[PDB]
Amino acid sequence: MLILAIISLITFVSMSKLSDNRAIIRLINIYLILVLVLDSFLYLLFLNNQTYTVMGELLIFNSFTFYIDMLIYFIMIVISSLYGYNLYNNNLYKTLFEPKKELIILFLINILGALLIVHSNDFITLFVAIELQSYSIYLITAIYNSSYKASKASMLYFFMGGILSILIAYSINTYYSVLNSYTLHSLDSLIINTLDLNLILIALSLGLLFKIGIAPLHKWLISIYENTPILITIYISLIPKISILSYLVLSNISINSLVISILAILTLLVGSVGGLLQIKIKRLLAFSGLTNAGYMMLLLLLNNNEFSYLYYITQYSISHLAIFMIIIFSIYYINYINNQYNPIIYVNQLKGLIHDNAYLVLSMAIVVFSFIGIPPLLGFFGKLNILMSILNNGYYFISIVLIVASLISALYYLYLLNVSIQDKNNILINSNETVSSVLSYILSSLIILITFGFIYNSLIIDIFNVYFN
Amino acid sequence: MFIGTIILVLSFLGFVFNRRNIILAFICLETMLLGINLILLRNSVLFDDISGSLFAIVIIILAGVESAIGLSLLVSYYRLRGVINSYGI
Amino acid sequence: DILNEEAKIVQALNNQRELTIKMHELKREEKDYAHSYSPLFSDPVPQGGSIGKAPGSSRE
Amino acid sequence: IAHHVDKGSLYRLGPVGINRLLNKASYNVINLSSNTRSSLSMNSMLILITIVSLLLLVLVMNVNFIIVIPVLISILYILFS
Amino acid sequence: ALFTSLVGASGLGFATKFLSNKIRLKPAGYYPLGYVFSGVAWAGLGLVLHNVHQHSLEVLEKKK
Amino acid sequence: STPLVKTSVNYSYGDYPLIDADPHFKRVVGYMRPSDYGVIGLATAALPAGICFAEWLDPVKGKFARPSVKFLRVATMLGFAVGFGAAYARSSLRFFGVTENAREYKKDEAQMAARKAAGLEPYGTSSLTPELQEIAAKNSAHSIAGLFIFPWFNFVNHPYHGRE
Amino acid sequence: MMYLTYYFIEITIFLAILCTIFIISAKNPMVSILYMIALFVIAAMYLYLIGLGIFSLLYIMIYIGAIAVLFLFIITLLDINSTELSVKSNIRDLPLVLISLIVLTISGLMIYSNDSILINKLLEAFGNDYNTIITQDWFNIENTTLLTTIGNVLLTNNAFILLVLAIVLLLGIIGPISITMKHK
Amino acid sequence: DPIPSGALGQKVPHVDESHQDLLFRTSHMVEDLETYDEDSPINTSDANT
Ligand SMILES: CCCCC/C=C/C/C=C\CCCCCCCC(=O)O[C@H](COC(=O)CCCCCCCCCCCCCCC)COP(=O)([O-])OCC[N+](C)(C)C
Repeated sequence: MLILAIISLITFVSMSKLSDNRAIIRLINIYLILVLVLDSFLYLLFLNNQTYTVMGELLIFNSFTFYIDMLIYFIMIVISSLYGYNLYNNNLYKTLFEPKKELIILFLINILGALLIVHSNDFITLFVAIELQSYSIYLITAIYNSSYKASKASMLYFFMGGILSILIAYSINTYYSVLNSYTLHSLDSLIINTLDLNLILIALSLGLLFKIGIAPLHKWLISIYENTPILITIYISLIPKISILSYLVLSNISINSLVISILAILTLLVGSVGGLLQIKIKRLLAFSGLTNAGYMMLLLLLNNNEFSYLYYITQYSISHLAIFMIIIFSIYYINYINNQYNPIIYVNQLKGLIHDNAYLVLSMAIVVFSFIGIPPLLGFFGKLNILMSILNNGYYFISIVLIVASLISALYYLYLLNVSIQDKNNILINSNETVSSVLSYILSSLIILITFGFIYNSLIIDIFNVYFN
Repeated sequence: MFIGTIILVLSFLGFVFNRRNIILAFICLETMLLGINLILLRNSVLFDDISGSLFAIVIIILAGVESAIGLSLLVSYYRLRGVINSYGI
Repeated sequence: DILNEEAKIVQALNNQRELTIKMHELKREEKDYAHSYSPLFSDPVPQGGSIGKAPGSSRE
Repeated sequence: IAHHVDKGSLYRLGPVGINRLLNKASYNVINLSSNTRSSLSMNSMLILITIVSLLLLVLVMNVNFIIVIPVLISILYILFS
Repeated sequence: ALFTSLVGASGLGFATKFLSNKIRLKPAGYYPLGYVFSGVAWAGLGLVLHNVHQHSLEVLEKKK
Repeated sequence: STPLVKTSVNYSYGDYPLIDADPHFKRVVGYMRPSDYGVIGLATAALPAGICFAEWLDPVKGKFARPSVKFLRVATMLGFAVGFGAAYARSSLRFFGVTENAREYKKDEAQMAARKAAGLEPYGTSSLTPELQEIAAKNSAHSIAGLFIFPWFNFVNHPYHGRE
Repeated sequence: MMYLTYYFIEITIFLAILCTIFIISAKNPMVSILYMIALFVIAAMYLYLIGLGIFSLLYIMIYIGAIAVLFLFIITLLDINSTELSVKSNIRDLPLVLISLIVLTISGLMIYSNDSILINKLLEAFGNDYNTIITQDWFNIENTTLLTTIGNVLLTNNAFILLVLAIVLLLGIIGPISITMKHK
Repeated sequence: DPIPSGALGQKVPHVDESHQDLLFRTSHMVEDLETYDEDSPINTSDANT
């Protein structure tokens, strides 16, 4: 369905005028929804954890990959709604949020690259998919080329991602030079015992992991996140992280790695502490993303990680979308617009948001407490599953460091809510324009999922037991 | 494999310790890819195996597309500033 | 009646414990090649290229 | 007891001491790349330094894991303090 | 119970409609037909989940 | 039409007997039920209906306006595409024995018996060599699992259908 | 003959080292691009020497004929500032350059070995003191060369890879237009 | 009116169009705390004109 949409969109957009942009996005939006609800039944193929090799063993399809594909579709639906629908109908919002002509095509191609990374069974598939996603993401970072910061960010992305792509390619070719193979399927317990692949496989892991920005190579990506337009930042800080992490979770090439243990510890410490002095909202959220990446990095040290990874990545994606949507919604109530690409920059600009929109601040409180991990919000159960996994496997010191990082990052999570519930002197009385019905419903659905999803926990585990065992 | 390895290492060092211009960074990227392909092709010959050569062909095509996109990004960056600084990024 | 109800609840809890241990063990059992990799082309043994097929290159 | 312990040592192993500690640590880590002008050059130097240091650290671990603990402590001290 | 699952999922839809009304700075009962639409949609999702779970239990039982 | 490689025999993909592990495109379409055609029609209607309903909820330009005919036409074509994809997947899953397949199992038995009476190969004669038939089968087998990502179909008359 | 012709590979290696140094040290970045072209001719020489003259021709066709041409086109149209290599700017790197050179080169030679002991890992790198015995057989009756085999596997065994590459090339068209053209 | 504090209670700037001055561009400052905005509508008035 995705390839078809890309071909049709290139043709249609070529024959369309710049004023049709939003309409076109709306079309693709509904198309994606339809694919999600009419093609869902294919989950049945994976009953009892049946695995299928496809395309002459280039691709692998199982229940894990099918779930990740559904999640990526859902994320694309949510993010494309933010371009297809106006928050308000006034002139300022036309200036703030207008989709570029080719942006939707770049999004769909990037999604294709991500889904191909997830399903990669051979290293040539992995490299082609990785370069597809990387090139698309550079172009997505650059497409708002009136912005000085965005163009500079795109250059930085191109060069750092190119160096890391080279590291990945070199890893794959060393693996080939040792084994005369391009597939991890040729690895057996006997082969792992017989040969030292650790340096090759960790080089591959690090090449992949630095591309989503773990420590100590975190600042460049955080800079890119700060300096992109906000509706671009929502997309580019989530999709690559999901695709790369899902591939590493499914590949299991770093089990009980000392190097990955040390880098995960460093990532948790850097992400928690380095978020403390941040005053810009996007930098704060980027450090939050770094800390949650460290949480998920811990699951690369053990087998049977699928339930805890899938739970964590799902609830994290939901929370990330919710917090960015809340920040976008709050733009209407701020006094000072910093620029047209990042209308809101500083956390302090949210001061007194409760007096302008109380239920927006309730949504913020729910999301922030989920990030902290208060039960019965989804974030608590994500962290609980991760702790169960790591303590079952003997990672005691890392569990203590996880607790400490959670406590530390709670401070900068609470910063948002703290300023948001203080008093402001001039508060809103009335306004004739209402924010869009569609986007408000989407945000509310995300909030409700975060709040009440725990009710389905045991049902979810029951289904998981029959599709993943 | 010596020539590929030396080319890759020296190109990487040139990229990292580049403090002169941005074109050197572009060139060092291209030549690191060349070194990787050389290593791969020698192993392909020594195994008499087509998989290495297939990957090398794909690497060449992807290097072409990456060059095109990188230079498009550079031109878009130039459009707003009219010049590239010796820190131009 | 209080004792009977509490015992029924404890029995259901022990059932859930048994089920959890069972699923834990089953997930760790190794699967057949057809179920884990390929259910139609189920032979792991490769054939290689067919052009210059040399009598004597096949080895079990 | 009330001033030197309850509002002295116990706040030091508490909100006041932790606040001061986190302030210095956060400042140090964010300023890890403070004075630099060209983000490209600095970030490239960081990836080279990371790769080389990881190689040397792992070589040390193969030798003797106890010897690497002080080195990791020193690296953390460099980064956060 | 399926009926209880449908009531609960429809209540989730009602909560979604209420929160969306509030976030738009509108009264609770602003467009009451939206409550019906939201409840029906979320009840549909709850029904799908219920049926999938029931099939999963059936499969677990048939391997005995 | 002699297989070059060993395949599994009557393997269980689900709770129903296997009819065809890699059914031909012609058979997948030919075995479609009226319910599958209802799915095709439903998607063909749903996409333009969705675009109009979305317009109603939150107009692109403040004042409601029915979407132009160019977008309705594109929506109709793409909706047909989604519907055909779903119908193809439903029929395919009947061929794998993942959903209920009694009508299809009987019809396949009759069709194979008739062809055997006629002396023909059960899966047709191919214009490809057996090696290319094997490569084609290994490209198309279970490709319906990738329906979200890409379309791929069995257009080759190969012998690797997983039966006796 | 023999003395020169035995060390042709070693000469290509030495020339490659020299060409890389000249790329990095060039005053004019156009001269740097020319030294990159020289390095690619040297790589084509090496590929011919190891039996891959078809890849020699492909590299000449694509990396010089297309990529280097685009490089020169861009540096001609664009205003580039560059500073010269100097002690004041670059002697500060020498310690890190030396440590990184040694560590990266040694590790890049060691990643190929399968010996448990690190010193043996490095020693295997310099362990080809022997000649390969080239032998004949008669099982290949077709005239199948490297290009033909690549076509055979790329279009049949790995057709999916070709189609995905088509998408990548589509990106190489659509993206440049998206960020270098201003619509309306 | 009270001076904004941050997540650790440290002093935090207040921002409006004052921070887009002439003497505060090219400021030496970490990107985390730098307030000059080269995309601000008052610094980008006549760009590419
Ligand atoms: C009518 C078509 C509608 C289907 C459209 C689905 C869109 C997915 C979009 C967004 C993802 C949201 C989370 C998906 C739910 C997981 C279902 C499942 O049970 O996950 C399991 C695997 O559990 C896991 O690993 C852990 C999942 C972690 C979930 C964490 C969030 C929990 C809170 C969610 C509360 C549920 C809300 C219900 C509202 C009444 C896979 O189940 P399955 O692969 O067999 O497919 C299901 C059959 N299906 C295709 C028909 C739907």
